[PDB]
Amino acid sequence: GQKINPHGFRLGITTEWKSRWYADKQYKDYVKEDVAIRKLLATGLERAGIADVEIERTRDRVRVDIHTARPGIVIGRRGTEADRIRADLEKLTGKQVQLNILEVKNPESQAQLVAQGVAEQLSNRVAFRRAMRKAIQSAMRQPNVKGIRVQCSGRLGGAEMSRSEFYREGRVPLHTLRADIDYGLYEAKTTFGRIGVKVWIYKGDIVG
Amino acid sequence: KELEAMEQTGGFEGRTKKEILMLTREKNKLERSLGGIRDMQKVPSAVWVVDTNKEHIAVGEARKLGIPVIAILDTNCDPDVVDYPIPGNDDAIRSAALLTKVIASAVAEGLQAR
RNA sequence: UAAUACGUAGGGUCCGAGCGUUGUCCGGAAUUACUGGGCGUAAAGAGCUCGUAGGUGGUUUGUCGCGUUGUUCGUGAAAACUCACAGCUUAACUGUGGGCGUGCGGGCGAUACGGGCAGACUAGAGUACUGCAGGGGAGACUGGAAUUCCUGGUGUAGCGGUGGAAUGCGCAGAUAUCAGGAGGAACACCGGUGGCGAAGGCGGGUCUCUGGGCAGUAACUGACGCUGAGGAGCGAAAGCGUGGGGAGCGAACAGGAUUAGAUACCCUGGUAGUCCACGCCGUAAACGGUGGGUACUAGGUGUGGGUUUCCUUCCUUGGGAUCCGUGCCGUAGCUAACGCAUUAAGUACCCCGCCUGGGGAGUACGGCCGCAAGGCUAAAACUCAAAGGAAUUGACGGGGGCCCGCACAAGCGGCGGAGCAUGUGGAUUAAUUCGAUGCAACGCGAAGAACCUUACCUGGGUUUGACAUGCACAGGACGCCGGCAGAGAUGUCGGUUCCCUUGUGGCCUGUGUGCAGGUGGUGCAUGGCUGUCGUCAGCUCGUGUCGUGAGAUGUUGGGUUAAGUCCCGCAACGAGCGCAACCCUUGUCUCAUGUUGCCAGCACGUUAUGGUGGGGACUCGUGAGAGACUGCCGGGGUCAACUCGGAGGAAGGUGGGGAUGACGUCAAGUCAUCAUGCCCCUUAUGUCCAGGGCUUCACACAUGCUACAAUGGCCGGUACAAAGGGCUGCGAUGCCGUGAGGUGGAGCGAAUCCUUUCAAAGCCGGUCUCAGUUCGGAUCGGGGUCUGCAACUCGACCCCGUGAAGUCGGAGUCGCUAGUAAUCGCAGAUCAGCAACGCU
Repeated sequence: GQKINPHGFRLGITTEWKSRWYADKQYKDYVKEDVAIRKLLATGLERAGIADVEIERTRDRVRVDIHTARPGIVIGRRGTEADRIRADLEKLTGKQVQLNILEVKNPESQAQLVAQGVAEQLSNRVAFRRAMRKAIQSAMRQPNVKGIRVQCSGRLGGAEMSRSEFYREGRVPLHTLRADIDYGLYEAKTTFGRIGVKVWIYKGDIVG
Repeated sequence: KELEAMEQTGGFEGRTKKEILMLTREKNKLERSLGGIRDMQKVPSAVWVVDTNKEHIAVGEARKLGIPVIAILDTNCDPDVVDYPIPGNDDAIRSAALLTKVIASAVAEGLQAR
């Protein structure tokens, strides 16, 4: 409890809900539906990384949305994997799945995608130095990355130690309430054990 | 450039009034500090040095390259290492009026004979 | 138990007929430093001087050729070493011919340099003459104050001692006071980065005897000089010997006192000794921790001594210039750096001392000296892998300066005292499941342990399983509804015996194969999450300048602040993560907004009442914006901030409380919320089952409440809050029960309805009249209710009788600065019902 999530703290104001609906008796039901949904999704497809997963419910319609910069890996090209997705979602019984798949605009200012890519790089066989450094470079050369902080931790490089060393650049005032912040916490496999990664991306302010 | 163009653009009370006080402070401090790199751009030419006794600490900053350091000498300082002294008198207003127009003369005629 | 450092596997490097180990010697090792080192602090300058042997030596003329230097002969056996060859199938090996064979004896040539010889010179050196100081020493004699003590006077009951007291001195006449007298050490102010001396060291005064030093002339002699192994002499205080003397001080010693004990610091007394004479020893932080001597090598600066021209009155820190001696600042230069820097730790030669890792040890043995104490020279075995010097960051400090926090002070209520309500410790135990451990745990993981949970124990079944999936082989039905054996697990009859469409499948029956699972271990393998110092004001980076480097600077110094918030002058300029602030709630107002709630202005019901139409006017519930911004006043203030009292306001000087955890430590905690690297179970530490436990208690620790009463106990009567909860549920009125409770269901997914039109303190009337009590309620024996299939370990609740401890709490501690504390009650997440008096 050293630093709570900026997404979870600005949720009331600046960042927005990932599952919009209204329910009174069906609330418990919809949440257990939702978690079984997202779990079967991640258990099915893991090779290209999900950027966001959003859900909405209506009288009878159900609108599940999935952001990922690499659609062709994720989706059925002919319709194979997307129909497989509708199959799983009909077992779980959303009953009207208007599956609007989307690719994001900036894969390097999408916090979760960047952390997942670096995590994959680590998990394969690689060190963390060049990955972290190039991540900073790749993010910061683009327009909107005003400040970043990339925080890698684990038995880094096999050093049998609980370590924590990070590389940042720019401006990351998490206390600037009005400003949009994007957070990503992603844990990656490794031969030795599990590594954690966190990333904060600052973005301008918001006036309104 | 950013600061000056902000106060030129004229957007003030869309932010805090005390912040306008502080921006004027910023330009006041940056004006007692900064005249010439507004125009420099030219990897400067290392020449006219002042007040060796009081600020001996400038010996390390300027000479490092040995491209001439140049002044009217100080009466009793660490003298002859650096390339170009000029004897003279340090104190008096009148003497300074004279040297001031003398530099005005030499600089203007050097400009003209460019 | 997870090793690239152990043994073995494969593999690879190195070498090869050898490969590794051992033993010694050289090198590396500038680690005995002639080539080629050092002594301020790292090991190292004798305690300081005189001086023998010795080493070293100013200028010049002339001379010898001893050194030295040049060539030639003689010589340096041969073999060796190396160059050029020849040959042994080349090479190894052999021979030929050279160079060296590093030095030696004779002659010859040179004389600059060293030396010897014969001189000379005057800069060094000493002397001479005249001045100049000065606690320089030794002896003789002598002075005043002051302390104690003996005589006497006044005189009274304490005096002395400390942080505080008592031993002690007095009460036989103290201390205090005053005159006189006795006495023997040390000399206040002068007196100090201040003079003298080789050094130790030297100051009351006068005399006498003596010594060195500085300056001026530089008349005089003419290199006589410098150093110095040994040696001799001198040498603080303490100690030794003989004699005298002894006021004060004072080790030892004695007593009081603090103390865990104080052989110590404190106090009261006090012996030697300190004092003089004459003989000793010969040590010290005998320290400028820098051996002596001579010269060159920027200055500025006080201050002491003697000469002397200039302004000269010519009386003067006058000023200038020279000589000597002394302290501070400062370049070059040097140094590991610290720091020295004309009084050198730099610049070069002369002489000497001295060092070669620490410890053992400056010790032992032997010797010299010593009356003794003991000093000097001075090792080894053996052992350690470092001992050490200088500076930096951090922390720490019973060192300091400046500051804030209910940190203490102030004022209140508690703990510790009794009762029980729960959470732990220890011990019982067949089982009392595990973890959490001062601050930061103990009403913790729990937000509800009877079975369930539950992980633990007795007993029973299970073993590819309580639930899946990948394979194929044998399946077409599989379940479900009732029956029997059964604590239940579990096995067994009666009824269900499919839809695909010929290829197979939903499905489940088995067989095993992949297995599937763990609350089994490592939280010091990890991630994630979280508390903590600490919501304390800081913690870092860029590029630079400084430093050989660790690192510094910025971020130091003033004003100033809730704070690294801000201003001013500076090797720093700039910035970020922080502190502030846009978030929520509350605090005020303008407009709208009209029910499921208000209801002033109006008309209608009247037993319960806004209850119904009617007004959205005040309230108002929900939203948007202005309002605090030192906003303006004038006196203070680097005129900057920073404040001081104002108006106006609903609020005013970060309105208040909230949310928010800079980098990281405590290897903080959780492998049992979860995730997971590695190790283990598998016929079982898995797993299905009923019973029991986690609530055992001769005790301890902690958290709280209920009490020890008249501000209180009891009956009755009267009015108001906020606030939320609700459907296979909240439950109203009526009536019956003592009362928990009850058929029953009005109305209700709910500003309405259950939620008495929502309460308890409090108010009014009266009794109890200060006591184990109408306080207090434990504790038990019985009469009973609800839910749950089931109230014994083990549930809450009413009623009857029950009536215990407790008469204001110990050393210390805990929480609190305003709508706070103390008190009354309500509501609820979890939850069927509960220990919930907890938590919110």
